[PDB]
Amino acid sequence: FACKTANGTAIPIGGGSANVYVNLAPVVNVGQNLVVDLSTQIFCHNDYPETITDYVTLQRGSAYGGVLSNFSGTVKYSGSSYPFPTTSETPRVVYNSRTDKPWPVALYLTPVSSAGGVAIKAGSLIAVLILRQTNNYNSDDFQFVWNIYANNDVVVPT
Ligand SMILES: CCCCCCCO[C@H]1CO[C@H](CO)[C@@H](O)[C@H](O)[C@@H]1O
Repeated sequence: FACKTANGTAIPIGGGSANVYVNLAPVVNVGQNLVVDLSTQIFCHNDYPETITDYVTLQRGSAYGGVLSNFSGTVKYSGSSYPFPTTSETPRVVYNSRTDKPWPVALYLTPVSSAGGVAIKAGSLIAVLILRQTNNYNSDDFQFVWNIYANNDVVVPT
């Protein structure tokens, strides 16, 4: 089991960490969602589906910088929604193919009422997402850590 990003940055068998740079809607009004769809940027696969089934959770998701201070968050994992920053490990998604499958994570971030002006700074860390991989074969329990950075400023109109 291993993962890679849309630009080819990979985390190999056994886990590790990688940076993911995301383009963000540049203007987001109070009452609207900023959507960060990581399923278009993080992809994973099973290296031995003949014999092994892999299990993958979002173990936790943390918010940083402007996202922590200026937004109210929800994470959708494989079709179900949870608080973000997270309060529990998600259900498992099965990975059972050698063909890449997106990691089905999307953040929905809506401005808090105090938000205004440059709410996320270009280049800043906005989230850390921990993908936890186990299987039905051995005792493997690996973390794939995704550090999410903003490619651009996000302005909340005042
Ligand atoms: C012939 C026996 C092979 C032994 C395979 C033991 C280690 O397996 C690697 C290869 O990927 C499998 C399937 O994706 C993962 O479940 C593991 O966590 C780990 O990434």
